[PDB]
Amino acid sequence: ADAEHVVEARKGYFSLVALEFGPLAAMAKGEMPYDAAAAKAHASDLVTLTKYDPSDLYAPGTSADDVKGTAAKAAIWQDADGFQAKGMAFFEAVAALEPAAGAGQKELAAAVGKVGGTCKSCHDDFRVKR
Amino acid sequence: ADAEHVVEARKGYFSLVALEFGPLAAMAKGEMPYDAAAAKAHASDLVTLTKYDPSDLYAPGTSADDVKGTAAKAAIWQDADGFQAKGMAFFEAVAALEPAAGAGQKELAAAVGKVGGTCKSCHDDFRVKR
Ligand code: HEC
Ligand code: HEC
Repeated sequence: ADAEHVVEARKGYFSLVALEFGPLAAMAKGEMPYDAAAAKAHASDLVTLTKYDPSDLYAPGTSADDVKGTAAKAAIWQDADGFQAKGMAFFEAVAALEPAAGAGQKELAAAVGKVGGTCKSCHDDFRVKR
Repeated sequence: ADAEHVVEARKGYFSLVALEFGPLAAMAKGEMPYDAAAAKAHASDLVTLTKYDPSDLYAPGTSADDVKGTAAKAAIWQDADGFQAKGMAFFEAVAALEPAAGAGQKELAAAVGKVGGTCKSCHDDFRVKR
């Protein structure tokens, strides 16, 4: 598709991830009361998102070196193996997030912490900083 | 969280739907060669998107009457029954595209036609003509 379109989709993808992770983080932090049903609901939605195959999102020539409006580093394409590894770590942390969701604030907080680490670890090597 | 993030995720969700439907429509139009594997791949991602529960995308007070940058009509919330109806029509049509996607160009075109009808049916009633 056109580069602009791929970029819009890629950012949209992370917008959804952020939308569903947001209330889990809020609850882990104590900003928002713990609600096990709400927690499980967001958690399961996040699992669906990780099931989606994001290949089309990473069309060659759509890095920050190529088009504006994106924060995806060229590194993503030069290190396909490091990228799938950070993706896999995320997918696994999210899987663990499900059972934890309904077992208490302290457990959800622990699980959320692991997921959060995966967000950052990816950003660190593959997202431009500003 | 705030309207602006709900708005970006909703638009993001449709950007992904469009990204995956795009190659299916081009193949059906004869604008790109029929490739059964690729068709199957895009179809299956579309199925995964229809599984994502979109409830959080439709937070009250996020229609075009409320915030700028959205094309979602207040009608979505006024006619929740009819909206759900349009959504299911889309869900079902997408479910029928999967097996057809790799059965041939004519089969794929017919099925993509059905899906296409659902996109526009929902847009006619619930999306601002912008
Ligand atoms: C790598 C495999 C990543 C994982 C795991 C996470 N994110 Fe990330 N993200 C990644 C990239 C390459 C980008 C840039 C996208 C672009 O093209 O610019 C992002 C971006 C985001 C953003 C910004 C979205 C926007 O509107 O522009 C958010 C809010 C975001 N990411 C959040 C996020 C969270 C909450 C994660 C864990 C639950 C997470 N990401 C993981 C790469 C990767
Ligand atoms: C209702 C049940 C819909 C279905 C079925 C389809 N779409 Fe739609 N779409 C709908 C709404 C309410 C909106 C507005 C969202 C907003 O908040 O503005 C949209 C928007 C789009 C867009 C624009 C996305 C953007 O970046 O702003 C596209 C490209 C789009 N929709 C495509 C699309 C396709 C290809 C569909 C069928 C396969 C389809 N949509 C179905 C509502 C509904």
